[PDB]
Parts: sequence; C-alpha cells; structure tokens
Amino acid sequence: AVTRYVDNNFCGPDGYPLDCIKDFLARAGKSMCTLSEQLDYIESKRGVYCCRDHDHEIAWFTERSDKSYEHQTPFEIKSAKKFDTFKGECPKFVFPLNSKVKVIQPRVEKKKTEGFMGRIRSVYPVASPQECNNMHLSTLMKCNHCDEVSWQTCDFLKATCEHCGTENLVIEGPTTCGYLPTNAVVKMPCPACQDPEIGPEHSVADYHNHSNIETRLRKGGRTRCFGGCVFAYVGCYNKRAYWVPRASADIGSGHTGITGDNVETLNEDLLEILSR
Ligand SMILES: [Zn+2]
Ligand SMILES: [Zn+2]
Ligand SMILES: [Zn+2]
Repeated sequence: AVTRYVDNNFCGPDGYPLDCIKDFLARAGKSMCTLSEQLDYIESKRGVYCCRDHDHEIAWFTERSDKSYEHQTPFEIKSAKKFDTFKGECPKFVFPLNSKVKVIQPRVEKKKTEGFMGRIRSVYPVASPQECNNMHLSTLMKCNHCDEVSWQTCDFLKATCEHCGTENLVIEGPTTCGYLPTNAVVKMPCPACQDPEIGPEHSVADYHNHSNIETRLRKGGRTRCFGGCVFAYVGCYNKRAYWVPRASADIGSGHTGITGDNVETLNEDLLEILSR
C-alpha cells in the first residue's frame, strides 16, 4: 500500500523508510549518501511528487540523524512536531507532537551477571530488580460494560474502566505511557513462566510464542509501539516479563504524551495539567 503521510525526512508514521523512496534513491546514485544529500536530491525531483504515480504529503517535522535513508528508524528521531505548513489533521505518529526523543544506550557489564540481572543490567545500571520502576500506561477508550469513553489504566493487553471496574481488551485509541521513570519498565504476567511444561527457564522465542503480545520484527529485533514509546522485551523475573521503552518521548515534565489518531489537541491539552 502507498504510505501517503511522511515526515520532512520522507520517513513514514512508524519512523521507518518507505520502500518507494528507498527504491527511488537506489535507482539514482544515492542509496549510500547522507540523509541531507538524499533529501536535497528528493527536493530537486519534485519533493512529495517524486514517485510520480502517487503523492506524498509532509505531516511532521522531525530532527533525525544524518544516516542514509535506508538505515533511518524511530531510534534516529531526536524531536517531532507538526510540520509548519501542514494544515490538515495529524495522523497517528510513533511519537507525540512537540516532543524530544530519548533512546536507551546499551550498557556492557565488565563482568557478566547470570540470569535476569545480566539482562536488565545491559539496559539500566541497577543492582536489583526492585530498582526498576513500573510505568503507568493508559488508553482513552470505550468500556463495553458502561459504554463510557474514559482513560483506562492498561498494560499492552488489558485495561480497567474507572467508572465500573470492568476489564476491557485494549483496542486502538489515544494512548500514553505516563511519566518516564528512572529505570523504566513495563511488567506483565508471563504465560510461559506460569506454564509448568515451559516455565521460568524459557527462551526469548518461548516468551513471544506465548505472550499473545504482537511485535514487529525488523532486522532481527522485535518491538511494540505504545503511548509514545517503542518497547522491547528484556527478560523475566519472578514470573513477570519486563519490557523497556528503548525509545521514549518527552512532551514536558518527563511525560510521554499522547499518541494515536486525531490526538493533536489532546496531546497539547495534556501539557497544561502537568504544572502550575
Ligand atoms: Zn512514494
Ligand atoms: Zn465501564
Ligand atoms: Zn517468562
């Protein structure tokens, strides 16, 4: 399918390169040029009309690294906002508008710790699992029992309605990851760990085969986007799976903001209640 909306760097709403633009650059001499050079070429070839048989439209301004287009990812975004001359309604984007993006830098233990602590210490300089702080995720969504649309605290799979107490399956809608804590994690009960025929010594493949949490596979990594963050699975401890926001955004006050379709006003309005 044609990806119409892009950032000013010609990357899509998920933060990744479009196959059509990648091929367009490759057909010219330019797949290994810098992003700046590639964008100069695209601007010289009618910008959003460069593909000829379909149109693009710039919805976002992003600051990115200068890596070649084919190597651009959401982890190469430094900041994101609405494009100054885009006057339409912003579609869903991987990061909230008017935000700065932080990427977790991998750590190397001088002395590899075994088990879960070695896995988490490749992410955070923590001495114990309890130094990790669980995030508070929420989604603005309808409750099937009381029909109200409200902010339901959730994990990746289940949300709870604050009006009536009903658990609801998480569906697409405005999402936030709350404030970004130090040593940020999202903890969920691990089905593989709970199954006696599999159990806590399971593999990473075992985790994803039984979690029921869909991921995107790309260049050997698996991620799930939610609420302005890009999450990856780290490992399990005491039968809970730990995910970390390998990328997170900050709209102000350390808050991850709101992502989703038609959330521009919501995300702006949220900033106002973070301070006085
Ligand atoms: Zn195209
Ligand atoms: Zn309800
Ligand atoms: Zn597990």
